[PDB]
Amino acid sequence: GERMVLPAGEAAAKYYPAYRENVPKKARKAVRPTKLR
RNA sequence: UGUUUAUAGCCCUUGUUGUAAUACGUCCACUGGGGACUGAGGACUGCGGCUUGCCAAGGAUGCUGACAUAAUGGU
Repeated sequence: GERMVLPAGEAAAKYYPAYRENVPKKARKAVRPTKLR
């Protein structure tokens, strides 16, 4: 998460405020075709 | 009024169709719908299924619209 991995003159992202921004858990819902009347 | 299938029939017993059907009881790791409430958790770990990726498998996501309002909510 340091700068050697992602070095730039502007950084990969300009600013890193606040908490870690918790990623949602990987859902297990898959879209399937609707069975119509 | 009286008799025993006749110009109606019924009952009892036995065979065949029959290994009949239906009801009831029971089970299916068989199946088709309709309605309601709930979405806690938050990278990855697991147990499974499928065929390495996928999956309804250790708790909801997806696609849209209206309003962006005093609408919802509070007093």
